Amino acid sequence: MPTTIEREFEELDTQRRWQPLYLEIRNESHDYPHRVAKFPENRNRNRYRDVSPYDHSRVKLQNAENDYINASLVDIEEAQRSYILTQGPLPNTCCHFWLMVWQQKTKAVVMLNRIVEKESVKCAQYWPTDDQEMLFKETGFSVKLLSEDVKSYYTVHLLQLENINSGETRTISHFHYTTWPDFGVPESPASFLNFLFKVRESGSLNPDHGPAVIHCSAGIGRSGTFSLVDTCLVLMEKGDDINIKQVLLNMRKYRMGLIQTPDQLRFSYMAIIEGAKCI
Ligand SMILES: CC1(C)C[C@@H](Nc2cccc(-c3sc(C(=O)O)c(OCC(=O)O)c3Cl)c2)CCN1S(=O)(=O)Cc1cccc(NC(=O)CN2CCC(c3ccc4c(c3)oc(=O)n4[C@@H]3CCC(=O)NC3=O)CC2)c1
Ligand code: NA
Repeated sequence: MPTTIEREFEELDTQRRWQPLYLEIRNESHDYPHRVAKFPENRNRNRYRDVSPYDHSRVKLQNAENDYINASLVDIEEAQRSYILTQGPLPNTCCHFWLMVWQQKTKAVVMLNRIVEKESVKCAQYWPTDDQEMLFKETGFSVKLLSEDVKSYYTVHLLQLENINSGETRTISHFHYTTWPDFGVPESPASFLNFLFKVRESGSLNPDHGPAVIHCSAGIGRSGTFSLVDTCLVLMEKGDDINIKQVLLNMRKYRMGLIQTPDQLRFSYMAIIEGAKCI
């Protein structure tokens, strides 16, 4: 017998109402202060003028004269899973990015974009593609590529993150989804879910390590799609009955504009329906 979400999907797909449902979510989303993002000193720390962390959820860089990074802590209590969503780092904010990864005790970075997409640069090359050490002098960190695992539609890089100021080093799993087009969707729910399950298997979404860092270019479209599916499946695994629109609206209180297109919203539902079948 069809589930509630399955029946919802069927009616939206047969009446072609994804586009109206998406606009309803934009209309029902709540705006919050995001004033720090607008300080003149933070102008060069934002990739997109219209995409800003909220002041009540932004990740703060500790012990820094300027604590600002365009990154949001998304903390759904019912899920007992918190994530950081951030933009693709700029050349001048790669140093802040790794500082945040260190301070947050992050174990996994999930990167959903390619560096160059639709004839523009979406993200700085913030990790070594070769054996040379990548140095971030502004915050005192160095990154080395230890190993790579190239799969058919994604690559996992094992990165060694060195805090030069404390001597300590940590291994970071860098999960690079290389087949997710900008403003588009993954090739299939199955391939998306296989990737999500591999991120989960690394234990890097558990409450024992720090929050995983998810990013694309703006940190809201593909990153929001990936987060909505992961959060809804986590809530479904706990046995609580969810409404996808309400979960997305709740997640939008932590970071504005999660899910950029009706097709992305549609894909979320599809992946959640397929994920529920595994559960
Ligand atoms: C963030 C943005 C800006 C991002 C933009 N996209 C975008 C931009 C830039 C780059 C990119 C890129 S570039 C890129 C790449 O790769 O290149 C990417 O990546 C791609 C990939 O990855 O695929 C991406 Cl992505 C994309 C899309 C849009 N949003 S947005 O939608 O979120 C904005 C937003 C934010 C927050 C919230 C809301 N919505 C509301 O506020 C609705 N309001 C709610 C209250 C309601 C009310 C008001 C008074 C009322 C009332 C109800 O009730 C009452 O009583 N009252 C009063 C009370 C007082 C009184 O006395 N009487 C009354 O009646 C009205 C409606 C909207
Ligand atoms: Na599938």
